[PDB]
Amino acid sequence: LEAARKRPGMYIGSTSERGLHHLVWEIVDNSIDEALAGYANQIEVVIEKDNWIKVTDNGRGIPVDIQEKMGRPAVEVILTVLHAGGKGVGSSVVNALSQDLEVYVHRNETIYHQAYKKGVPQFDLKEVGTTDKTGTVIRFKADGEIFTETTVYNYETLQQRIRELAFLNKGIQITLRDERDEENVREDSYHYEG
Ligand SMILES: C=C1CC[C@@H](O[C@H]2C[C@@](O)([C@H](C)NC(=O)c3[nH]c(C)c(Cl)c3Cl)[C@H](O)[C@@H](C)O2)[C@@H]2C=C[C@H](C)[C@H](C(=O)C3=C(O)[C@H](C(C)C)N([C@@H]4O[C@@H](C)[C@@H](OC(N)=O)[C@@H](OC(C)=O)[C@H]4OC)C3=O)[C@@H]12
Repeated sequence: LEAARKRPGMYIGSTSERGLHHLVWEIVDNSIDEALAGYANQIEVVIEKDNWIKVTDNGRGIPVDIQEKMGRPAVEVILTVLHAGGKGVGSSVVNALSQDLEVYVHRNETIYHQAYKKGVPQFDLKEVGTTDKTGTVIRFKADGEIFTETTVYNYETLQQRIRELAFLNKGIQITLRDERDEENVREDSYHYEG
């Protein structure tokens, strides 16, 4: 839990620009995972005001249904229990390494939401609207405490990895939007069929 917070290098490599951009990598790899299972074909990575990150896929939505073994909803589990769903480190490390984190699962024509602070859930999963679409949405502001030196994302850095991933995993459409400045909005959509 706090192991990722105490040993960040031992979990994301660097606590500099490399580690900051790596937070965006672990959340996107989660969407690529869902996409290679044949459920999502669209990923969107937005750099929002005050260097927040918003990752959106058109997947089935992280299961919201209670884990009959932990009692907590499945979405709360992957985001809170370290390394959950594997052995690529986990969306939970991106959680513990963020001062603020939000989750919006679109499933059962409804929006399930929950928010975290340094991994810690601020409240229990609540339903906050109805929806036509299915998928997951993650917003995070990397913790100012851990990422000493830089918290501002390099667009060209994100562009390069997104362009590569789109090409490796063909069929997937990954989009990058820079919204940090309302007056000049940047966008690059990557979709290779071959
Ligand atoms: C916690 C969950 C619920 C969610 C599930 O992942 C989803 C993800 C999925 O929604 C899809 C890829 N996600 C997205 O679309 C997505 N989109 C975005 C923007 C994001 Cl973020 C995501 Cl995600 C996919 O569609 C569905 C089918 O699966 C996870 C996948 C596999 C596991 C079976 C996992 C689970 O039930 C686990 C458990 O019961 C235990 C927990 C309760 C402790 N656990 C373990 O958690 C640790 C101790 C481990 O530790 C490691 N490996 O270091 C093991 O533990 C062990 C003992 O090895 C690991 O395996 C047992 C688990 O991983 C599952």
